[PDB]
Amino acid sequence: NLKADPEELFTKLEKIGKGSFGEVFKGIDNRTQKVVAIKIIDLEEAEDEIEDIQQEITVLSQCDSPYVTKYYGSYLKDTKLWIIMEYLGGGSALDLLEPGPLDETQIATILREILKGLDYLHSEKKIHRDIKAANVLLSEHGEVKLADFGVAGQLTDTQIKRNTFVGTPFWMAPEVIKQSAYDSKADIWSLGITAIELARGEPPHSELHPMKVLFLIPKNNPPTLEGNYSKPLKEFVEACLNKEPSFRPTAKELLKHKFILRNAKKTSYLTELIDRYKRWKAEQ
Ligand SMILES: COc1cc(Nc2c(C#N)cnc3cc(OCCCN4CCN(C)CC4)c(OC)cc23)c(Cl)cc1Cl
Repeated sequence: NLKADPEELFTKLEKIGKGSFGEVFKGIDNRTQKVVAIKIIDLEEAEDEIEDIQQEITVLSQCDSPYVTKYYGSYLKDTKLWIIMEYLGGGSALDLLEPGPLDETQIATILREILKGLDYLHSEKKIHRDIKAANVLLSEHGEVKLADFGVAGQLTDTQIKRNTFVGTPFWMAPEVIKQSAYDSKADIWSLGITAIELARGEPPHSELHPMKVLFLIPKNNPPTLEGNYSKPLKEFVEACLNKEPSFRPTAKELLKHKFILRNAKKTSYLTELIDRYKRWKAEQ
């Protein structure tokens, strides 16, 4: 279902990010003048990565949610692949953390929107597998969406569990590290680590080497949120960070958690965080 001739429909503007698979560019939909994000992958400097690229695009093309980065299409241009997504100008939740701490209203608001994305994803039998603040993107007006489906997985009727070692070590669930059969409950663990990350600025063990973390997480007791935080926020985290995945709540259940219900407000209030980052970055 790939398409061709991207530059007929889109204008490529300036570079805004890179991994080393390919680079991400700002761009324009010349049919609407909406701004988009364009990822270009030289299909040559990657080889093993080709199958993971194909899976990512598949997952993206099948998602239709206001809580998941909208996918425009994938375009072939000679040796290059262009992946076109909506542009989100507010930066990531991680960016928003850089100038300083969040309050519990902002934390609950962000967590609630992530939970709506996870509920959508999990209802579609998809697992994100790399939930973390850096993969939570915001519009300039504070809309919050899940991004970066580079390791997302799909459950089917013949495959009701996954086994693959993927994720970012600090955020990974213990059953994923063990490469046991796991499912969407793994995203709920990662969400718990993410809530600590939103609260503390960093996930547990963040000063350790990622490889060391891979043996610590299955053995150690689960992280808890320590410090002067509300009881419901601490219990939200604790609920998520159960070593036994069937004891973790679903995303749907967490949307009704006391911490969420008591503290989450309108996403438009998150523009304050967006302004704060812009001010912070400018004077950097
Ligand atoms: C296209 O394909 C993909 C793109 C992405 N990533 C992004 C998506 C998406 N989706 C959307 N929006 C993004 C916006 C970004 O920048 C907003 C920052 C505001 N300004 C930038 C310019 N400066 C000078 C002023 C401040 C951004 O930066 C790296 C990455 C974004 C992912 Cl994660 C996966 C795939 Cl496949």
